[PDB]
Amino acid sequence: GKCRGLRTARKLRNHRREQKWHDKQYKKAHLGTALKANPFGGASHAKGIVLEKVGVEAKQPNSAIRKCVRVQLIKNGKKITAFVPNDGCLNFIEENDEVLVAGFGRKGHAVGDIPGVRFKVVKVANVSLLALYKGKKER
Amino acid sequence: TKKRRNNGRAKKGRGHVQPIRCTNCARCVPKDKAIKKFVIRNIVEAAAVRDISEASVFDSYVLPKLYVKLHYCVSCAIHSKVVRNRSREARKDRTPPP
Amino acid sequence: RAKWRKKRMRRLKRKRRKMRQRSK
Amino acid sequence: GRMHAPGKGLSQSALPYRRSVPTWLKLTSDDVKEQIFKLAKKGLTPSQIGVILRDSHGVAQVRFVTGNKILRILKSKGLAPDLPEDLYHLIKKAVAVRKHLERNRKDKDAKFRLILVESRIHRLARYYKTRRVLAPNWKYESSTASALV
Amino acid sequence: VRMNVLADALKSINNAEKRGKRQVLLRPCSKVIVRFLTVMMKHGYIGEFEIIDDHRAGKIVVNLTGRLNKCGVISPRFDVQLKDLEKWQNNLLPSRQFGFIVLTTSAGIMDHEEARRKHTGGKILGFFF
RNA sequence: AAGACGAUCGAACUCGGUCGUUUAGAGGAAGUAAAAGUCGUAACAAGGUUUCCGUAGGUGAACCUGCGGAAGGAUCAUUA
RNA sequence: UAUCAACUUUCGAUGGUAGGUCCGUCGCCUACCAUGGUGACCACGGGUGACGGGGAAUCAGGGUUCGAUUCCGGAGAGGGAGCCUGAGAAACGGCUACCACAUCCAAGGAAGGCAGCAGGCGCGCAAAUUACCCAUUUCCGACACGGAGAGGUAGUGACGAAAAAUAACAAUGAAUUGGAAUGAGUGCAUCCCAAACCCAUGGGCGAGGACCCAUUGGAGGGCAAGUCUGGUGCCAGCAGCCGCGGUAAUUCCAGCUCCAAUAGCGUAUGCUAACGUUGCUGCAGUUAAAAAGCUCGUAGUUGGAUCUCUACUUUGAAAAAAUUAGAGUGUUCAAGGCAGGGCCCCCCAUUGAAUACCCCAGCUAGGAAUAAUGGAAUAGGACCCCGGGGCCAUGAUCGAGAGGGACGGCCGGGGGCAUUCGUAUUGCGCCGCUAGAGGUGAAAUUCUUGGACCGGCGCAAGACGGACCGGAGCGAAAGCGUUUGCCAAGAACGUUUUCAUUAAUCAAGAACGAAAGUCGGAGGUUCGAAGACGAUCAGAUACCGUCGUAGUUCCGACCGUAAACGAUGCCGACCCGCGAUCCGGCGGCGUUUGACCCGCCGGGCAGCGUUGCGGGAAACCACGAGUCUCUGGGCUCCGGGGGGAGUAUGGUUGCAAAGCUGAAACUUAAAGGAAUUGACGGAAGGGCACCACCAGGAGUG
Ligand SMILES: [Zn+2]
Repeated sequence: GKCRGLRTARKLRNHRREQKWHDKQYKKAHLGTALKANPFGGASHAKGIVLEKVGVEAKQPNSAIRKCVRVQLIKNGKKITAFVPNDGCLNFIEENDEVLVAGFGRKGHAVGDIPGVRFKVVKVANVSLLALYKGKKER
Repeated sequence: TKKRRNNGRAKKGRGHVQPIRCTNCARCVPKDKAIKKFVIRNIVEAAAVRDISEASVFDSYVLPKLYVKLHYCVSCAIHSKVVRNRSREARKDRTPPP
Repeated sequence: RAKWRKKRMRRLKRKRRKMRQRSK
Repeated sequence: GRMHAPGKGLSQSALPYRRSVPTWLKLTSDDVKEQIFKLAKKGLTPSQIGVILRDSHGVAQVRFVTGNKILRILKSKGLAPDLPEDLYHLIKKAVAVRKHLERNRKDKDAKFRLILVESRIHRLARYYKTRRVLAPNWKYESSTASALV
Repeated sequence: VRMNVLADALKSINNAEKRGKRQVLLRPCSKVIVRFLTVMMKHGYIGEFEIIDDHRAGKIVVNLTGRLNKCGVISPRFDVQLKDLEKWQNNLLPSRQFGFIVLTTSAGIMDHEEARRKHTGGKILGFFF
């Protein structure tokens, strides 16, 4: 059990500090890993250049083709697979364009039936993808 | 889930017992966990005691008995219908069947 | 079975040391 | 329970409430001290002296007939041994076990008991050094202990 | 071994109370226990008790009135100031209307209300309600 | 005033050592995902050889076998 | 942060002495000596997307996180180093060098430092005018006068915070009607302000779809809000999660409608509460992730009762403001400000511009409970007398249903050594008879007229210790069963014996530790990994059978692993009942030559009734898994969704096999615990029909 001694503040402080590393949520934010492997490097959004136009298939029991894009970031040159959210917005995307990608819902976790996509496109050609979908800023 | 309070054997305050071997399969089973069955039967079955009595050279000769100590493992004791499964509450009865 | 998965890992990391000790 | 073994047995003495000598005990304080001195000279530990006085002389408690305990009576006169009786018997046992352990080499039970006894020797001697009963340089050596018993 | 004999005293009382007993025997006697049982008795939680005095630690036999819900100790025995006393009342006492926290101050072993009137703090022994 | 023997502070360069962090690699060997493929049926009903555990060997594969142990067994019980 | 356990000390590390040097103290430095100094209470080394603090965010209480940022202190002006002047600098809007970078050039040379205010480039998800004035705030100077990108005022600005329009009021059954009401805006005066700008005060324009139009996300559930309509048809797409789309979609694409907040709102990533899923308050470890195999052992933590009935606690002193809390006060209210109120050239309201908090440590004055600690024991100990005397009640708390030790009679498959015996098993010898014998579901391999199997006689070898043998004993566990002897040890009980707290649990350490395995010898009966062969099968390197190597046994030395299990750490307290059992002790009435019978006490292995006074998700638990929201006896180890994975790497140990220590990228929405119902079983028991069978009749194919 616990040591309730009046001079056990050192034993309690050392035990609690060590057991916090067995927490998955704590060891992820207080280590070099999970941040060096993070392509964004701890940022909210990121800009990149579109390399290809790949379509990943949704996992079971779903059946569809997710319109994704192979993007290479600028600040570190890493290759990520963003997601073009809305309907037909992949046509607004052209290869070798400047797109502002961001996270996808869950932090560093694949959202929905998409196999390994954990990012999504926010802007393209320095204009927002949402305005292109609503008939504004025709680009 | 724990099926038996005695863990299917009779060992209280010990760490290891001498393992004995079964009779019809020769499997190493602990001495306390084995299902023992002391069968005491005459050498001559009831179908031939009369024929031996007529062929006996004595006047009053009691036929001997055959003392056989049988040790059955749990697998063979159930297969040979020596023991059977019982209800969850009927398992606690330790009195042998009359 | 779980005891054979442990037996494979023992035989897997045993040959890993062979191909690692031979390169030194 | 015990210190180096399991068991919660309570087998000890139960001293009475009356801290007074009975009326049928005519031995005065001087007579009891003379009996202790005669028994202490012939090599009887304070534990053994109190047993004889209790079972043959009716002295239920030497602490009641006199004003001091048996060891303090010997310490005042100067008949107390160099090392205490309890520490002497622990070393006596360790030498007997070690002498048995050097002949019988593969008795892991005796080797296990030798660690238990030597652990009690070091903690009992540590208490005596704090009470200044033993010199600070005192140390139990497994080789030179046989000459102390 | 037997440490904090006050805990073994209040645990024996709390158990014997829930069993419906009328008298409980406490094996080790102490002045800290008597000062604790006196505060519980002055507020009408326990009756009279005879301090059985043998030539040893001594035993106590306490009468029970059926009015006690639970009596316990605070094992680390923290140092309670006059400002932090309000925090201990909310956590330990089941209501602001009854229940007491027996403290140990320089003026003697007493409850928390008397420590407020005498304007003094100290260490905390336990509670009863 | 230039200039110069010398002692101290000491930048900097070069070549070693050490520490920390990115990265290429024939070939080798795993994990995971997609598993809508092939072979067998190891496990779950005594899963058709009860399951398992430690150790060791063997075998296309799951696995098989020897030794001791466990019931989380398929027996809380078998009669002088 | 231990995957950093020893570090410092030739070449100053710790100290001593003499001196040098400095404004002055000092290994600050030099010279001679000393061998020290720090560390498990974490030194040293490494990491920091570390300037410290006043503070900030969020909070029921505790806490968690943040603090480059206007206040204080420190540090640096591209990187280091050196110096000049001066009261003050190791200054860079001073200087001299080298390094990097860079400017002009008649190619000889010269010159440079925006982490100052604007501005440019680069970098990025990410951050404003190459503006005005020294009028306010203050500073500097020979000075009332000069200067100040310090500062102030505008510009940019949805970082945010406060106030607050987008209508109000009446008849008639609505882009119907009707007159009223001030703003937005727009100019013109005044005010404002160094000039301007903004606000405010007026008057002139200024609303009827008061066209002077409110967006941003949703409408299956969580979660307030459509069985609407059209389109698409597992496509396109939606969806944080569960899911939706498979031609009649409340979830997609749109129309209409509705809901929520509102000049805002959605999203992404951090952070806090949610989270009692890091649990000091306040979590768990039988079966869901979990107590080391076991014991010993120092640091550490925690320690019985007992005497007048320096930690703690209280007070005071001291403390930068701002911030926070908070008193007063109608900036039109408010965020805020520290000002301003009342009377006919003043006066009154001492006009106000409070007060609280400021951990810990240090300082001060009280209290004396609780927790440590010291005092007289080989006394010259305290007081006197005045080296000898006098004197004190002359000075030792209790022995714990704490512990150690002793002693007494016992008890036990406890351990070591030696000895004895027992039948079996295999082999061998002789004799008898005889042709099969072995084995299997059935057979075969194998062994057989050179005599197998079977009977009798007795010889050798190595294992093993059946039955008795038990929900019995002992041991710290692993483990332990023939007789007898020897050696040492142990629990319990008994005691009016002794010591007098010596204790409990315990990091890094240490002993022991089944089976298998490794090394060197001895041995090798049975069994038997591997292997060979004979079956079985679609195949069968398996299950079955016949032979059989390493092993299995002993000695010495390693490995330190198990479903090492009660899947339940150790010590202590309280807490139900009953009948047995083993050991010691006590008492009682007989029977039998100690045995047996009936109770009591202590300890131990367990059981039943508890329908458990209680606990828990059940199952189940009185060797507690009870006395935890009415949450606190002490302590150690240890768990944090499932996989990757006990894997990679590093350290360490080992002859090796491997042990201990031990991640991450990535992947996943479940995995799992207990119980219920049903289905199923080459599981058991009990029953029923020719759409089943036995015995048969007709056939059919
Ligand atoms: Zn069997």
